[PDB]
Amino acid sequence: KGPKYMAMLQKVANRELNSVIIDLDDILQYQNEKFLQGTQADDLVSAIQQNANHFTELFCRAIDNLTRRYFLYFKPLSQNCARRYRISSKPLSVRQIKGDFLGQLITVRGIITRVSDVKPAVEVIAYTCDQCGYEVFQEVNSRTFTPLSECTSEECSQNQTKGQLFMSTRASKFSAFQECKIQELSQQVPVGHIPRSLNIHVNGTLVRSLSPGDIVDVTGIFLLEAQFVRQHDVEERVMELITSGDVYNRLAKSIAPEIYGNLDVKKALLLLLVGGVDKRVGDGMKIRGDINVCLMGDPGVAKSQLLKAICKISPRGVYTTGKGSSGVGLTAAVMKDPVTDEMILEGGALVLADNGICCIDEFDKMDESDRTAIHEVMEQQTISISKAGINTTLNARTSILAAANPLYGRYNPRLSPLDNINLPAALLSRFDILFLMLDIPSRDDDEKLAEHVTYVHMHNKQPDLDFTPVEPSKMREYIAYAKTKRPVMSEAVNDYVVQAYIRLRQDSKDSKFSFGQATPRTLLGIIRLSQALAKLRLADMVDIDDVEEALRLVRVSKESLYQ
Amino acid sequence: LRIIWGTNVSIQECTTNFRNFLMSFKYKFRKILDERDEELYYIKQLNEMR
Repeated sequence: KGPKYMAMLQKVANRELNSVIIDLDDILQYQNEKFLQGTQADDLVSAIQQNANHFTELFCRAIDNLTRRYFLYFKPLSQNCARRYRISSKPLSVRQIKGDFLGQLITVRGIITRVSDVKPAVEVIAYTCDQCGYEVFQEVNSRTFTPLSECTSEECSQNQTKGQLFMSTRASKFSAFQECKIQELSQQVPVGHIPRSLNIHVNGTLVRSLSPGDIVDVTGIFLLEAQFVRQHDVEERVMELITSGDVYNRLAKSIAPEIYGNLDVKKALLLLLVGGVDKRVGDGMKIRGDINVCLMGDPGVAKSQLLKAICKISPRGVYTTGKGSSGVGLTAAVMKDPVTDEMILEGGALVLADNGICCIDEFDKMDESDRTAIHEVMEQQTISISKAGINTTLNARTSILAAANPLYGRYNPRLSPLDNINLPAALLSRFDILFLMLDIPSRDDDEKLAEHVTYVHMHNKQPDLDFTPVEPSKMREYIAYAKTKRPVMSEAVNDYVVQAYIRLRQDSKDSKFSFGQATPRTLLGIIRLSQALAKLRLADMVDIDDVEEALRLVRVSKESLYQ
Repeated sequence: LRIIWGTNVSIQECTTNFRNFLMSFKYKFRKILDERDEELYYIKQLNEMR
């Protein structure tokens, strides 16, 4: 060992590796060592950052001091090495490109929706002759080229004969080329704008470091020729939200205050966007640690506003629809690329929203093709396809929010709920929480809804209650801080859980107002909601107070039918 | 010494060693490839197939 770059050259001379990684931290330390000894620095870090395509062909010959056994790549310095000794590597958006950054090394952050297959692209074309023996090599740079049928050797110039040349697919140097489409991040896009894409052209050993359905930080030159990829004041803001008292009810009534009441439905929406605990048995079996909430209701009460507020507060929230391009908007279809002669896959709405809230407006207006793909990600976490062109398994961990209406628009008290709801038993049997948001006309309670809508239409401010509505950043930080908690259930809550489950199963196992039966998935959802309630209290254990709240929640979710 | 461009294969030397292996080979892989009667293993097959 010792001089690590010479040891890496010994390792490439031992023929064990083919990738060369150069960091700017060693450059900064060598610059510090040269500057502290009174020698001239002659800065490299301000010269590597501009025109790296000339530097990757110029420093390669200095390492060398057609026969390239290795592949040269770069990586930038972090912010920790940027604050030390007092930029070049900032997280850039695709809206923050400005046009004039064509040729700077940039680190872009974003999701990846479109990827292509690995294909061999030639760099130099080798031609062989039988008349002279001097094999020639031409260099291509563009997407296309022309065959050099005329001989340009050093022996055919001084000759009458100009004999035929042939090509060699073995002596020609190829490269594992792959194109990818990076997309703009959801909370980094401005107000009203859409997340536009950008193209990244990778080559060599980085060709298998990009699997779709993830967030990546790509560092490369901008012609995008990637060089290195990677993947994934605040305490005062969380402690002042905690210290006010009644954290759960304050965080419940803080989100979406432009509507009237319904603290229970939106309280379960709070437990829905906090997610829960993903459980792994470590023996090849993974169960869901997610909730899926149905909102079945009659028109008159607002439904798109709660859905829009949940997608606006939570990150990566994607608004969907029932009809239109939904059939291709829920699965990966195929299309012809307008920049090259290849077929690519277009991703649906379940692939750009990987870890988050996936919402469906007008659930009964869809078809069987949408339902068969929604039920598959509702049960487990992977998308399976069997059509011609792609046969992969796509990872997806999404929380399904659904908004639906009955068969005749509103409800019917003379009809059973199994006949009022057109969805089959396997769909709502998987649904742990279904909210029958039914409107009933009254004399006293309707005046408060009328007073609230006239107060929010008079001015943008909320009613004068002794509570202030919390901004999106603070509870977004609270949800991100509560998500790392892993609560463990006790034995005293275990004996209450099994007795309530036995009594609920016996009570469930067949009349006019009945609907469904008790399933073990509902017991698992009750366990997940208790874990979410313990995660919202930031506790390491699950107490008796969460199960009695969750059972009250799931029973009052269906108790509105008697009104 | 004839050398093809980009190839480390000489014609006459490989021709002579291929002929030397073909005129003389009697189950040497049974003796030195592992720790696990006949004569002229390649002459009999080539004289049979013609």
